[PDB]
Amino acid sequence: PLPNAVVQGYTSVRGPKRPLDHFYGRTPLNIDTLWHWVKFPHRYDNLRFAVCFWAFLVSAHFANKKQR
Amino acid sequence: FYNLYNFVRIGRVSKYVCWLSLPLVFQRMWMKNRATGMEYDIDLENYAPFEAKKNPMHGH
Amino acid sequence: SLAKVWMYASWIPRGIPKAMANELSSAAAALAHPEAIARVAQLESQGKNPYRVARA
Amino acid sequence: APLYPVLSQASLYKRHFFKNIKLFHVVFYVGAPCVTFGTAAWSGSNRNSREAIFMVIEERHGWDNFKKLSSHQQGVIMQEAAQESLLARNKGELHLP
Amino acid sequence: TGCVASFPEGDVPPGAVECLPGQVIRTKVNGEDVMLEIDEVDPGYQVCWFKPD
Ligand SMILES: CCCCCCCCCCCCO[C@@H]1O[C@H](CO)[C@@H](O[C@H]2O[C@H](CO)[C@@H](O)[C@H](O)[C@H]2O)[C@H](O)[C@H]1O
Ligand SMILES: COCCOCCOCCOc1ccc(C(C)(C)CC(C)(C)C)cc1
Ligand SMILES: COCCOCCOCCOc1ccc(C(C)(C)CC(C)(C)C)cc1
Ligand SMILES: COCCOCCOCCOc1ccc(C(C)(C)CC(C)(C)C)cc1
Repeated sequence: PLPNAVVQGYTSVRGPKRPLDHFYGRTPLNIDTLWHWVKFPHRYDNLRFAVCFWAFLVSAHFANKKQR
Repeated sequence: FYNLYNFVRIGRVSKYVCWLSLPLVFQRMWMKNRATGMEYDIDLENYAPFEAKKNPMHGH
Repeated sequence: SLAKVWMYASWIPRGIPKAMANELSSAAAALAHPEAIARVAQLESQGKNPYRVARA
Repeated sequence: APLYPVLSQASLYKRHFFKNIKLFHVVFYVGAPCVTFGTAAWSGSNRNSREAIFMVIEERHGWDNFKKLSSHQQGVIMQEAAQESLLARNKGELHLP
Repeated sequence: TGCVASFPEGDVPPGAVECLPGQVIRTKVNGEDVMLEIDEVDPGYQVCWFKPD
């Protein structure tokens, strides 16, 4: 279906690929290495519960007053 | 509250039944807000007002 | 002082859920198995959120 | 004694984040929000149900009168129109030409 | 499992299950299934069940 050149990636000679840099002494920085810096929110979860309650309540209050 | 709920812990039937009347509270909470702004026909409200005074069809 | 003014102004807002909050806390202390409460205290001593742990 | 503007280690560390992308890292990561919130699933469904809704409204009630009504009754009539169109009682319940 | 220990009053170690007066404990003592009811823990002291963890 396809010639061997397309599969192996070269017609005659296999060219050397420059390897990937590492940046010794620190973590890799890639699109997939970002969870090292940004975990899921874990610090303000209970504050999230409180603020969700208060937001619901205040919205309901002002909406009911407006409607009435 | 800890005393009351420590006694609720010791019950057998009420601790699994007396809560089933509580959804009804939220039913009222929701229906009241539905009714606070419900749009209605002026003609039916003027012809058939609910529990309005001086309606001769009621008697007074 | 201004702190007293803020206290007397936020008293009525702050206290609307305190009843239900204390009710839930006390009902948890009463109805929940004490081993679960001890595990919660342990996990909070370990810096973890035991609610997220339980959900997971 | 380099005569060129030598680039710091941290600047290269940051540029590597941008140039070390692979094809799949773009394709799938951008296709998931795209396929979900695109002309297929969400944006398409919304924006194509709106057309039928307002066709039904302007045929049955009128756009000006609809504008005069409340947001609640607006939504009620919009939902009725969406149901009328999804049903497609005249097309034999078939969304084809 | 674990152990029951007496230690001075104050802060409870996190993970220990307090065993206050009135606490009932189903255990096995010398092959005998028993209930232990705590009564009159001494002052300046408290008792807790410490699992191995
Ligand atoms: C089967 C019925 C008849 C139809 C036959 C033809 C079908 C063609 C469709 C399949 C195409 C697959 O296409 C595939 O693309 C990749 C790109 O990642 C090529 O990949 C090639 O190039 C890359 C770089 O670009 C090289 O590093 C790699 O070594 C080499 O394999 C494959 O050689 C080719 O096979
Ligand atoms: C809208 O999205 C914003 C995109 O921009 C992201 C901004 O990123 C800058 C982050 O800045 C730093 C720099 C260093 C760090 C350190 C190295 C201190 C984090 C560490 C110690 C956890 C590794 C954290 C954040
Ligand atoms: C989903 O992710 C969205 C937000 O992600 C932000 C990621 O930010 C990470 C930034 O990476 C760094 C970290 C540290 C650094 C410094 C310069 C602080 C490192 C140093 C001091 C070792 C050179 C630079 C870039
Ligand atoms: C029958 O085949 C079905 C599979 O087809 C899936 C289509 O995927 C779309 C593109 O997917 C990719 C993604 C990355 C790549 C590689 C990893 C080869 C990219 C490269 C060359 C940058 C490393 C190849 C194809």
